[PDB]
Amino acid sequence: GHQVTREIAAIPFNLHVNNIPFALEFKITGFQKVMGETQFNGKLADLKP
Amino acid sequence: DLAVIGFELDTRFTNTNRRQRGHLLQTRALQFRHPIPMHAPVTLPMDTM
Repeated sequence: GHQVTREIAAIPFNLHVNNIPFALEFKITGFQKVMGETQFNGKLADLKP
Repeated sequence: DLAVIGFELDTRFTNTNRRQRGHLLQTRALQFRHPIPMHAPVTLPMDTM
């Protein structure tokens, strides 16, 4: 009510629709713990009496 | 206690959005009426004969 501005506005008009009630969901974590560190000899080193 | 404590600026806006319109001008006109009165007469009498 007290200022004039030119407003150029873009109004989206679309819809996302799913068809197939099928999915498999995996939570994959820990890449660095396997490729960065030891897995085989590191474990054998723990067995020293 | 020698120190600068405060300041004032001459900052002003840029009314590109024309928020402030300042003073307003309008055209006006006045009317004065001067009616002319009648004034007392001057007469001279003379006889009719």
